[PDB]
Amino acid sequence: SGTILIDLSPDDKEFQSVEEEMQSTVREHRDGGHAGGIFNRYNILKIQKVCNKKLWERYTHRRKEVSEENHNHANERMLFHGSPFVNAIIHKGFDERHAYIGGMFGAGIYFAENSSKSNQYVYGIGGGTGCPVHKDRSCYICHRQLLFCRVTLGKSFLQFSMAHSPPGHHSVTGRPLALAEYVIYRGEQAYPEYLITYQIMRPE
Ligand SMILES: CCOc1ccc(-c2nnc([C@H]3C[C@H](NC(=O)c4ccc5ncccc5n4)C3)n2-c2ccccc2F)nc1
Ligand SMILES: [Zn+2]
Repeated sequence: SGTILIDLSPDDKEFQSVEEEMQSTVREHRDGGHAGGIFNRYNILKIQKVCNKKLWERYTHRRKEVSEENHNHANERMLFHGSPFVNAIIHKGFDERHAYIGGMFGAGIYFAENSSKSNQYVYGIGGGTGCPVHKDRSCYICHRQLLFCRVTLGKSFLQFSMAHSPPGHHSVTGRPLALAEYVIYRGEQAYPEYLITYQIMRPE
């Protein structure tokens, strides 16, 4: 793998920018923290810029194609991604071939504009078994990782609660509190720009 991490200084505005987006986009969930745990804030341990030429070229190339298919606009968004496969993703890239076939929006790659949403998917679907060490979805000890990714949404189909994008579309926007999820069915419509290492913070 030709993938490379840049540790960002916490005084670095680029860090603070992602730091802020992460903290500010937290919300009260339907769950009551059953999936991602109980917290109002994160402990932000490490933000690393992911650098990989093969993956950057794969993305921009697709981004161009999509623009041409969508009135010369990529419809590019910074979105959080949670999943068990973050360590794989930063090396091999996002890969649709590992999508969960029984998602509410079919076999795609789910993003969110709310850190606290993506957080839910970190230890699997609906938080899964929780952390590997304590089997606790609300673990304040075990360090978690999210991705803050450049995502090419293109022309996004609006759905509510499938295998590819609907015809003439590049992404799906859902809203099942209604919060926004986003789905792609092609790994190269997303680049994982920042690797965020963090804990959820116990409130009091
Ligand atoms: C309420 C149900 O809601 C959701 C929300 C999000 C997702 C989701 N979104 N993305 C994923 C992951 C599959 C995709 N995986 C990769 O890009 C990838 C890339 C390289 C890999 N290499 C080795 C092994 C696995 C690898 N996986 C990201 N997943 C995902 C897929 C399978 C299991 C868990 C997941 F979160 N699925 C369902
Ligand atoms: Zn734990």
